[PDB]
Amino acid sequence: GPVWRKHYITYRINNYTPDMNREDVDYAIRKAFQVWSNVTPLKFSKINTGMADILVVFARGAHGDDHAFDGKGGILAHAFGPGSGIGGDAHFDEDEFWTTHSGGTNLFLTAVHEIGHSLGLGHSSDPKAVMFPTYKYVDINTFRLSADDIRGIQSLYG
Ligand SMILES: [Ca+2]
Ligand SMILES: [Ca+2]
Ligand SMILES: [Ca+2]
Ligand SMILES: [Zn+2]
Ligand SMILES: [Zn+2]
Repeated sequence: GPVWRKHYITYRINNYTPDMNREDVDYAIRKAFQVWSNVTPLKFSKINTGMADILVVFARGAHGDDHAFDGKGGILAHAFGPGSGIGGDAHFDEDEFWTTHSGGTNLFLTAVHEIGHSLGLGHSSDPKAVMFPTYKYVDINTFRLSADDIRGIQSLYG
């Protein structure tokens, strides 16, 4: 599968969910990128204008790709693997209620998973792994990447 062939990667937050404080969206997304830069040679920088590698979008229903959202529940988000244009982009379903905590759907935890896809990871069959296909809340303040996820990403980078 495709991988980024460079170490400096940019992201841009296209728009913000009204579910959360602006600064909390920024922080959740920043921390999610950090999870992966911790275990690879990758560096992530937020840009406010122009073409980023990874565009972060909040949208509902049909939103201009082959991955229409399905209302509250079900599919929470999706992302494209490394590549030009839409490649790398991560989309979050606005019909979910995004939060900083255990209520609603945790943005940070969801973003860690989707960014995994943005970097070229597939799914894991291990329920402990963040790349498990289905969402589950774990304490965000003590979150640690599982051994399986580390193995997965280190097969692609570093
Ligand atoms: Ca949904
Ligand atoms: Ca892109
Ligand atoms: Ca929402
Ligand atoms: Zn989409
Ligand atoms: Zn997934």
